[PDB]
Amino acid sequence: QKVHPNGIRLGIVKEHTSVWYADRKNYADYLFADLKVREYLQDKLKSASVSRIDIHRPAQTARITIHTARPGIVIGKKGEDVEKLRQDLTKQMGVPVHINIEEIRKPELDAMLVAQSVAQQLERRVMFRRAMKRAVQNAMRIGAKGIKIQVSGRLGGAEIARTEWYREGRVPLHTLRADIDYATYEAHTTYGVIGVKVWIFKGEV
Amino acid sequence: RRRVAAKREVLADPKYGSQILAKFMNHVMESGKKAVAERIVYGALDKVKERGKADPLETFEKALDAIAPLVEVKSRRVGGATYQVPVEVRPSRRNALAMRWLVDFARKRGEKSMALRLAGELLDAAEGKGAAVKKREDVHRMAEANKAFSHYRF
Amino acid sequence: IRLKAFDHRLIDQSTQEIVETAKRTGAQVRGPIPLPTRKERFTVLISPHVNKDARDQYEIRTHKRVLDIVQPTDKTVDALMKLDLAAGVEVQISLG
Amino acid sequence: PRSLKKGPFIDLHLLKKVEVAVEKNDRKPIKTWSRRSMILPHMVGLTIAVHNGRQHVPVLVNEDMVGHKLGEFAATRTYR
Amino acid sequence: TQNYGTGRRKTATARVFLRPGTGKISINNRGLDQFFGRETARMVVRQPLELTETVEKFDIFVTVVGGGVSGQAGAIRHGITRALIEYDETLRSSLRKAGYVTRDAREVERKKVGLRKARKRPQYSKR
Amino acid sequence: KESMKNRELKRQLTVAKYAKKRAELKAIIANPNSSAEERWNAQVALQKQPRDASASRLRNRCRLTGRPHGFYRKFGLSRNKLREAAMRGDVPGLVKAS
RNA sequence: CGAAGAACCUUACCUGGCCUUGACAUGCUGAGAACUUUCCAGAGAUGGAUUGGUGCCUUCGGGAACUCAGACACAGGUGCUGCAUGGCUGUCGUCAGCUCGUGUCGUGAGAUGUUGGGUUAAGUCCCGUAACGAGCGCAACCCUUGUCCUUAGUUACCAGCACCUCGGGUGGGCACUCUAAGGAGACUGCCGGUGACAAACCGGAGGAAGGUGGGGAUGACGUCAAGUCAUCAUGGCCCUUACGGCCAGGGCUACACACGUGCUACAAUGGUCGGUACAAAGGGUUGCCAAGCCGCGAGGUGGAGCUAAUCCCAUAAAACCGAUCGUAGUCCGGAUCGCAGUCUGCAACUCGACUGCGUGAAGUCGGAAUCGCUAGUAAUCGUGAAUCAGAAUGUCACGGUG
Ligand SMILES: [Mg+2]
Ligand SMILES: [Mg+2]
Ligand SMILES: [Mg+2]
Repeated sequence: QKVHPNGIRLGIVKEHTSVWYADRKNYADYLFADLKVREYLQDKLKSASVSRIDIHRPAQTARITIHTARPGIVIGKKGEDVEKLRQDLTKQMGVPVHINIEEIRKPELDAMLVAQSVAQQLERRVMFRRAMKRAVQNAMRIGAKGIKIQVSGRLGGAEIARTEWYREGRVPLHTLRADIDYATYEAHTTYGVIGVKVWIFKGEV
Repeated sequence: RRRVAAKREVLADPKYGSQILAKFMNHVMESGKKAVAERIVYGALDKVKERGKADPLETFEKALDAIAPLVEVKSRRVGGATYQVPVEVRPSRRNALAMRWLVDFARKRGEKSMALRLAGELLDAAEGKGAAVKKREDVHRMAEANKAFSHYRF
Repeated sequence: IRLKAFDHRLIDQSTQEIVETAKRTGAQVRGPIPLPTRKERFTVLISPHVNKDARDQYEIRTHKRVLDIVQPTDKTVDALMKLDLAAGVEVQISLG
Repeated sequence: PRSLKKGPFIDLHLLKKVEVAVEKNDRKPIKTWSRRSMILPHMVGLTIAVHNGRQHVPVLVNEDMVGHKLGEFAATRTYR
Repeated sequence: TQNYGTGRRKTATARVFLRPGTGKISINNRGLDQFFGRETARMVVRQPLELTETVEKFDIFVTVVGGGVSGQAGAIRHGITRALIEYDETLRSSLRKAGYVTRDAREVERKKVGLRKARKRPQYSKR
Repeated sequence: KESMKNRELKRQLTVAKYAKKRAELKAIIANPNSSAEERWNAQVALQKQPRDASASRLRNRCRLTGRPHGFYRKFGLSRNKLREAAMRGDVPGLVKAS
């Protein structure tokens, strides 16, 4: 039901989050490094929200481009943390590591960034609907032509599994020509786990 | 049930030069064994040529006409009464019924040299004493008994 | 000289980068030669629970490309090898 | 099974406990959990307490048992 | 002289070389009788020649790759059709009516894997 | 379990530890020209070592999840973690196709 | 069916032996570098010797990395809750429907749009109409298959010239085939009739392809409090001298019985013997593992070539040609059992897969009932792969005849 909106469109619409070739003797060795690099990076950068972490492999060393909407927090006083993380990523990934940081101007048009803010809000015991009605509107004032956000979980109930379904604009899903962002960030409340889905729809083609 | 079904045509019998025999060979074939079925069909043909001086194609044509029926019952229920309607057989359908009955009663002949079973069935079909002709006449006699429901309650 | 890569937008665009820079230095280099491309299909199952009728089969390419010199008298291409290789181009030298 | 290129088989602890115990002849049963080892002409007439799975059952070794392994003489399931 | 045609039917690619001659007929450097052994293939390859009654006028040299007996025979028929068209481009109507120039696009339907055949399902016992 | 992930890591460590003496012992055995006397003492070396050194004892599990069943050696993931890691484009060259 | 592999290992279960800050994370105290010890006891866990090494940056004080011992917080739990949940999937169903902004009617739950005529795979479209528009869904956009053009010729090809041992085998050529990137091509586009002449319907030309050319992916709002707390994550409860751990065996493959799926057959459209023809797709420098060679055979030696149009896996089988079998529980059928071996594995008894000899069963087309399939379809015959030390009738993938 509702197959993942990124996997269906890799190519004509979207592209992979890591471009690198390895033989059969190193494919599983590089995948394990690359998958646990993201887990370490996201756990370290809980603040300074991270949306995309692209990993490219040029000739034999590395290449990484961390995306942050607040690059100043990561780059503190001329890369005090950039070099500190460059030193430590080599230990988990033996090849030497390059780090690059870009901006996410208009940060209210990324599914991961919106989901992280929603998860933060719902862990402050904020109303489950007032947060979303304003989160959709703030993202719709500038940029996207359509947004859907689904909030499924306890929602404060005793035995309840209701799902919020607020939508605005046009969000096709069977159109492969479209360009659709997607993210799934969970929230751990004092009781229940609430999952958040986002379908920020940018321009087609 | 929108009418979709088109017509797929198969007409190829080079080593004898016919059209009905290819369709008949398609009925003898099992599991796509066209090469095996072709020599059995020709195997039962050369035996007919050996038996009778006339060309076996005329014997096969006479056999088809002696097994192909004219009318047959059609069990359509009125919704409370099990009736049967004798319906005129379509001109295209009557050849297929004969070609299917012939092989079906040939398989149960119980002789040796399987081509001989079909050769004997074809020889009997030209006279009228064959099991296929008896089955044809049984259905014909049933049709007369069913003639009361030709158009009324049909 | 034979090259190996995985996309036609690097290997077939780097052929000009070698041909122009080698013919500039006097030595005559004929046009490049394509070779047949490898095509490996990887077929795997996609359904988490057993509904096997769902399918997904991939493909990985490996474009090959061969050059041919006429008069070996220039080491500029040997020096300009790091420039020629950009991201995924592997070059095995056969200086004819 | 167990091709003749690598012909015989006997666990090292069982071998050292039986070859030495042949010198001081049979006055006790041999308690051993191993069932994978064959019996040998050097071990004819001994008493082996093969592990059934919850207790050790005695085994009377005869000259006609050399080909078969110990575990064939110990049950696994009852079905009474 | 000589005309070229290419045939394709049931994953069987064939090269057909029409030449003037007396119908020697060579397929993979051996005779037609040595290639197709007592089957409909002998005439089905020969059918387009007799349709336009030019069997004796042309020598035919053939090279085949891929597929089986009937598929390769259909490939040679398609190749001979396309080569004969290229030589005498006026009998397109005659071969169109016979349906020889129409390439048979029926390829083996991919197995819906899990269904035992491309369409055969398990027996579906309802209880 | 986590203790189960732990105990199969030392299996791989022990398998990779010796990695040569067992190969030499098995090469001695496989030679038809080798003497039965040189084979019988070689049997002792294999058996007196701990049994958790052969590749047979090793059970290649999912690297991130540890599920024993549903593993592919062209990746390092389970049957159900591979789909989650692939739909997000982490795996290079892996798409949805027909 | 989770199981894309139960001899141990997987493994949770059972019978024993052995552990208590613990196999693992952080913080505290002390001692040694790490390492290598090739030995003994013991089922192993574990315990005790154990030649030997004394590192590394040094503010020369020591610090860091690892291993051993103590104690606290603790770690751990495949223990319960899927009716507390996240995530993922099945489902009606790839069925064509499901909703919303404004206006109107109705006191109101509502309804209008989304109803009427025609048409359509389709809420796909046309004409009317208190409705005017939009969203989800349908179609198209994506992948694959079928025609043509341009670019370029090695490991691919051999039209012209030589050569030849007559094999493109060799020089050589860049014509072509062949290969694979970039693009055109199909939109009822055009003609006749039908329709309100408006969607659309029926025929025709051309074209490789004709009426969404074929197939695949893509399943709306929701339902079953459907399944999963055992893949993972998590609220709450419980164990924490054991419901947590390590090691041996055994067990999950037991067995009067009934059920689902699958392969063999019961034969003469066939069984054997000896000739002979054509595939696609894929896997291989921790691997494929050739030739010669020894074996009745599974196989043993051997080491080439090989990182792939190069070398191997690799002989496709059904069909076709000649002989015999003469429908006989049999030159059918292979289950069962006895003996003898090869390969993998520390280890083939419970409990593996194959090879050699002998034995030869039930089975003569199968009740009520009941299922899959509309075209390269059903039917039947092969090939190679995923999981994998070994292990397929299931399952992964593509092809012959049809
Ligand atoms: Mg109907
Ligand atoms: Mg409706
Ligand atoms: Mg295997």
